[PDB]
Amino acid sequence: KGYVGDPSDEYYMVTFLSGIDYWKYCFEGFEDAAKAIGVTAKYTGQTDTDVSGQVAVLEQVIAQKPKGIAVTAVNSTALADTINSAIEQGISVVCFDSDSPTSNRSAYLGTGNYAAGQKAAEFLVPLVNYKGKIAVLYTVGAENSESRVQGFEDWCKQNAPEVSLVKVNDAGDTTVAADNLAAALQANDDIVGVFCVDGVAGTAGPTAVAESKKDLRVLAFDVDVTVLDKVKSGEIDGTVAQGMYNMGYWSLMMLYTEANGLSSKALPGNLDTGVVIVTKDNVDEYYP
Repeated sequence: KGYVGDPSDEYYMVTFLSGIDYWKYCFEGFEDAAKAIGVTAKYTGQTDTDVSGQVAVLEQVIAQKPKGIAVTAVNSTALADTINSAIEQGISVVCFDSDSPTSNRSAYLGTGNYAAGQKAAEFLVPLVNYKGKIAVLYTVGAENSESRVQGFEDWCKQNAPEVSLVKVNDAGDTTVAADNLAAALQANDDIVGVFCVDGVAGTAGPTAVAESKKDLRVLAFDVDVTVLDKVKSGEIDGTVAQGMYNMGYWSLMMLYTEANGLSSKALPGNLDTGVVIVTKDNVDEYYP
């Protein structure tokens, strides 16, 4: 038995908010991984963010007895126990997008958030010519947001010494975010750029900049249709797209390799699927 697989070996991509466009980019790689090893790729998940619901839908995925599940967990600790029972009954499970690291999953395939911040700084800082202040709008307390800010700030400290940052909390709310960004622009007249780290920031960010009536360089995150339209119209300069296709593509490679055993050692633990800066040159490639 090599990589020529059987369409009878079922492999699930278990998600939350199954209907949103984000998972379409991921499953397109998951169902492209299965386009050559030729195994069965199914796409299921809970339609909402409910933790109780996600535990229930993966128990039914486990009930269908698959050789391997690529699952993104709603929480870092909620799917802890339900995924261990799966492994105890001969199921190979990796995690993509959102990881359950305290679990016994074999590998994680997702964005290196610290590295993602460095790449975002590699693009935004030259736009402001390596000088001035850059406002960073992020959710204080969110692990990935803090890692993106740290990578951003660290890149600036090593490569753009004349650049300083002002940290602005969005508090996971668009109304509070736009207010905090408005006050930041009022107190700091040397602000030349705005990095929107999360979704909430990608919404209240441009609004507080437009009301400011200041011409600043804005970089958002992810590929929401609202953000993509701002990139095409020229309201913002770009957005950071996660390697969603890579998350689905390489998840089945590790899952199948573990399912049968075509590698003598355990799989690599972490794959950084990277980020791509979406500008006017490539924004058409990311529209749903």
